Amino acid sequence: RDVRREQQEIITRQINTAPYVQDAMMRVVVFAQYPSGRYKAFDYVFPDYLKVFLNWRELLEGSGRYPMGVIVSFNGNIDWTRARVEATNMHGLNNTDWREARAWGPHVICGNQLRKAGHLSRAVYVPLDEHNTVKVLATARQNRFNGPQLAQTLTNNIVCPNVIEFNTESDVIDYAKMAHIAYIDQAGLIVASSDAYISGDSQ
Amino acid sequence: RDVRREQQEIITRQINTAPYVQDAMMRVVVFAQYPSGRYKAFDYVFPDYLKVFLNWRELLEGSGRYPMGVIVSFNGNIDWTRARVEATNMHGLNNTDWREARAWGPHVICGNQLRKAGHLSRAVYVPLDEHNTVKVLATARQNRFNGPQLAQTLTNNIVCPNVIEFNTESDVIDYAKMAHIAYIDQAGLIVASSDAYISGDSQ
Amino acid sequence: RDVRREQQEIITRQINTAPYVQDAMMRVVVFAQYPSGRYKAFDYVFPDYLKVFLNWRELLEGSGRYPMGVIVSFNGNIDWTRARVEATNMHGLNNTDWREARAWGPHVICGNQLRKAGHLSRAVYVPLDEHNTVKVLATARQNRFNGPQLAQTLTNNIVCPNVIEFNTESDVIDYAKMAHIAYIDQAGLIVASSDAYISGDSQ
Repeated sequence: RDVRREQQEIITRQINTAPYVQDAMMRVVVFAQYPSGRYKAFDYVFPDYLKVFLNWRELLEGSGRYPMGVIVSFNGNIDWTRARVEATNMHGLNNTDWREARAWGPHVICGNQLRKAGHLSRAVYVPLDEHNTVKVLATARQNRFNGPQLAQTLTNNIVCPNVIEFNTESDVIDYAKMAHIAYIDQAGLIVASSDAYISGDSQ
Repeated sequence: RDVRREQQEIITRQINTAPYVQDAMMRVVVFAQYPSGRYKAFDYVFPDYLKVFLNWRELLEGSGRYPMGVIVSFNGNIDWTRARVEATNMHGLNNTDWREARAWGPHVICGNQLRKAGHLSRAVYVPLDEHNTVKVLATARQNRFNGPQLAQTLTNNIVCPNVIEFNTESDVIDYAKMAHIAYIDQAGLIVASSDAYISGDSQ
Repeated sequence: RDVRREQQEIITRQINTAPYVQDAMMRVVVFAQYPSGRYKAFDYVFPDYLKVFLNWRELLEGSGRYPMGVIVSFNGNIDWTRARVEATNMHGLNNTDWREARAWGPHVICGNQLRKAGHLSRAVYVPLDEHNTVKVLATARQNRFNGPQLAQTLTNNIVCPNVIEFNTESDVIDYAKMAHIAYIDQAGLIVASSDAYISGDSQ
């Protein structure tokens, strides 16, 4: 009877389900917070996998200040059992002595450290101190990494980075809402999500 | 009898055939055209595959102007059935809503949209508007992407980018001729090619 | 009896052996030497493989001078049979004519051209002239590149680059000693190494 409603329901479902298709895009954003109240975002869209290393100079604010921390926003059909973040030293090392450092540290940020912001999204806050660097790994949920599919995955995976400067958190927040990505505001509230709702937050 | 001629013929053939050897170099160039009449070239040489994303700030002219469009020049033993280009939005997305965007769009630039500039070369003009971004994919013609060869291909593939600024199209044109790469001049003529001719354009 | 000594011996061994674990970090550094007496270092840490192309503008000193040459320092569980360096032209080509250029040149720098600086380290000096570019390849000693392991290797390999400016060679030298990496001083002496010694250079 109410096919107008049914169609809108299917559209909502479609939006929530499209990211699970094999060549769907994923979106990871690293929001850097500065004492000034300003933010800088490193926004990555990618279809298969993302490996990020933000060096200490990239993390600096225009004024030259280092960030208090980052909000790392994971969005899409990401394998949550392998999604991870760690704050390394100025050299990108998780042990001061490189001879005993590894690809990832024994206390890498993962598991339930990533907060649920919807079925499509996780977010985590990571405090930083001076000269810290940031590493992020996100991979598509399995396999495109097996045997013959690995070839297409390698050549198909074009990571598209953007760096965005925000004057205030309000700008970050509205950016996140309109980009449909998880964000955690300064009070710790989840104020943006990838999940589409047919009536918004009506309940 | 005329072995001097035969040898020159073999040299011509060798030049035209060398790019088809498995570890041969390929060359893709993105020529950005600005209203000023100036051009900027993103010149990539690579042995196996190339994935390019040019962000909106990279595409800007020194003055700060955005390009009218790009000429994408494909050269070498490229798989023409998979070679492609697309103009994405400022975020590198082919759908404004990332949740319904994909690795490549439903109308990606490919097939006979790429103009033949010789057996070794294709070229295509792509008009751009403000904040557009550019994505290019080029892969070596099959397999180096199969099973055990994929390992060497991954580690062997060092993409060597150069960014070159030109004052006038004449500079672009002579650059393309001497670099043996396809280029399409402002009148739409193919004025450069990778194909070697023993007597030049003598017919 | 002397378990204090034994433990220190095991610690020394552990430091020397840790880099051979499958997810251990490797470290490659390209030290650029300028006529000014200043140096610039491109310092890479990575777990699986490293592909480097330093373009001519990256190689320039702040003043705008080109380097006299580079010291390439290889450290870790590197496959010394495949480790290599070459100085290409401004375009990253090992043949002026790209149609006859290849992934690596017929006289690529490898084998015993790399000087032994310990069981963990090799180093080589490479003179450069204006507009030369530099290519480096280093891979973990086998296999993580075979079949099903290639997937993890691809996603696990986050290369962490740092660019460091030094005022004098003395600064470079002490940097190399404290970073436990091979370096060859201006007299040609090996003055730094990754190898840990329980009593230092006491013999």
